[PDB]
Amino acid sequence: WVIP
Amino acid sequence: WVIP
Amino acid sequence: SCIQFTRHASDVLLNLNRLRSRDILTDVVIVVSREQFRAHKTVLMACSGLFYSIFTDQLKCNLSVINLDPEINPEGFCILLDFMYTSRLNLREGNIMAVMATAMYLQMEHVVDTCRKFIKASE
Amino acid sequence: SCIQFTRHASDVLLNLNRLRSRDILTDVVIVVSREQFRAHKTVLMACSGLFYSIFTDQLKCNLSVINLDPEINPEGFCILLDFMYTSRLNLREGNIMAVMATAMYLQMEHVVDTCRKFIKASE
Ligand SMILES: N#Cc1cnn2c(Nc3ccc4c(c3)CC(=O)N4)cc(Cl)nc12
Ligand SMILES: N#Cc1cnn2c(Nc3ccc4c(c3)CC(=O)N4)cc(Cl)nc12
Ligand SMILES: [Cl-]
Ligand SMILES: [Cl-]
Repeated sequence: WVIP
Repeated sequence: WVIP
Repeated sequence: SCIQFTRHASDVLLNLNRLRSRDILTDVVIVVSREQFRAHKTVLMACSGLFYSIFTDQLKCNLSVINLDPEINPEGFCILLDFMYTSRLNLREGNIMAVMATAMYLQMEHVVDTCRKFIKASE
Repeated sequence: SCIQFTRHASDVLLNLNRLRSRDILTDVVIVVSREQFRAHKTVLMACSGLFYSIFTDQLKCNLSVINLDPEINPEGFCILLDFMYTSRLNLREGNIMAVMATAMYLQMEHVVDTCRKFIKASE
């Protein structure tokens, strides 16, 4: 999971 | 396009 | 000896979400209490262990309407349906419990994982 | 404020290809000369300007069989259909002309681009  |  | 187009999978998913917004080739309505959500069975199966089980069933595969358990929160389902079609999860303090419970029911393991990690950090 | 799961789009596409291999929820047969190819209309539209035009047409959207132009090479179509479902393109010296002509007909601009660049390097 990432900060887009 | 890339070499997978 | 194949070559690969990096953005292809993302481009496919963006067009599948465009089809959903325009209601093109949607073949099922998911009923969550008083709310209805139109979707493509193939996308639902691709994202969820629950829908994969439902739509491989020789009788349920032909149903145009699927009713979810009355305990399922419509907003939680909406957030997860948006995630299925975009890879983006609108996870907030006010919705995390409903999102995690819906993801457990839908058998969306990666979403359950992250909801668990976000709750653990707040305790 | 969304979070994003990096591998989600690739995971969706892998499951759509699994559905194609098992012939689950395929809703169209593409006829290329003596050969037949089963596929999902939604995936075809998501990958090709030609299929996007065909399946948004109020009459053609309901067809279970689509016949392509007799000039279209079945192997070229097979390679492009595999690309649609996997992001991988089996581009070879022996098939590049057929792949490029099929990609132009199917309106798959990124494939046309690369076929052009690979031919230019050999001249
Ligand atoms: N054919 C086919 C096919 C279509 N869909 N699909 C799967 N869909 C799925 C099943 C379980 C889970 C998820 C997705 C996300 C998750 O957390 N669990 C799996 C397989 Cl093994 N095959 C297929
Ligand atoms: N709704 C919808 C929807 C479904 N599919 N789709 C598009 N599919 C497409 C159209 C043209 C081209 C390609 C894909 C690859 C290419 O080279 N050209 C576009 C839009 Cl703007 N919208 C949609
Ligand atoms: Cl997931
Ligand atoms: Cl393309």
